Amino acid sequence: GMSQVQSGILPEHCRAAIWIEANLKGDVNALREASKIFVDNVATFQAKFPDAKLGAVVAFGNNVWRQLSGGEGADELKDFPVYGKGLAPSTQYDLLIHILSARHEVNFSVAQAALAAFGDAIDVKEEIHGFRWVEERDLSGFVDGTENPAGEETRREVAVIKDGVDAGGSYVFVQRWEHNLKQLNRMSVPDQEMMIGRTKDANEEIDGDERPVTSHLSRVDLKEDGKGLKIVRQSLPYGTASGTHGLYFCAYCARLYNIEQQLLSMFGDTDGKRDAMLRFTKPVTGGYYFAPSLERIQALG
Ligand code: HEM
Ligand SMILES: [Mg+2]
Repeated sequence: GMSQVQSGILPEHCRAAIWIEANLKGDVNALREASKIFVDNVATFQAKFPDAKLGAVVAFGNNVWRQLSGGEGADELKDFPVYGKGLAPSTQYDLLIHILSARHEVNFSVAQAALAAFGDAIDVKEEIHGFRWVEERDLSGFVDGTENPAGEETRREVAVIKDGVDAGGSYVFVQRWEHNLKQLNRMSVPDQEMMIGRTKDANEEIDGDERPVTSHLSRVDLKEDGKGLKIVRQSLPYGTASGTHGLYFCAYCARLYNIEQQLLSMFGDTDGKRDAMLRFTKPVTGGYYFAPSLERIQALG
């Protein structure tokens, strides 16, 4: 008489992921059977590829989740708003599929299964293939993940709703960034470090009173009476070397509040200052989704 978290929220150090963002084309009913088939497929792939350490998440946007849940729970869920009067654009869709594992080839089979399950009920808007880069660095050359919640216990505390109707569920935020590495390269390494808030090569934190308030760490390392507003990031680099490339940002949190506070900070809504990373990269998509517990996907009918 308890809830099980979907398999894709908690895994750490996965080398590869696939994110699919889509709109509902017909009657929302279509999503009930599809979602059950999809989590069943995931169980099948986990049985066939035990060494892939595969996980997946199916999450819903505000409008369709409100219909599927009958308005019960997910109290913080809302369409992704524009932040910074447009600095952060909004591309709220109806369905998010997040697949992550040690094997891209398995992720790809799982993605085809997802598409077969939902079929023509969805309009695919974005399909991004994430890959861990050398030393777990973002394409900018800075390590991404150092202060991310570590271990199943702490990641559950941060990401998974603890009781009531939503127990086992989580709020998800996705935002695709397009890096301009030419612009980044014009910056001296010390200027880059002051932009991030950590040294580039050795990845040492720069003290808060040494770095500008516009540094990334000064914008997102937030505390409320000493209590950090933590989130579980699953972001990964993506793209081609000669084409579009950047970071596919993805975060999970028991409370949408922690994510929103960091976005208001980054995009200038809190103190009128904005994140220094906007000097070389920009966000081009944005959405908020609710990841129900596995058993709630099983009580969809
Ligand atoms: C281009 C997009 C982004 C890049 C390249 C980026 C890069 C980084 C880097 C290099 C770090 C330091 C290492 C680490 O602790 O993980 C970091 C930390 C962090 N980022 Fe970002 N980030 C991006 C977007 C975002 C967004 C949109 C959010 C939240 C809405 C976010 C939240 C965080 C948090 C919470 C930390 C940990 C800070 C701490 O407690 O020290 N990041 N990011
Ligand atoms: Mg800190």
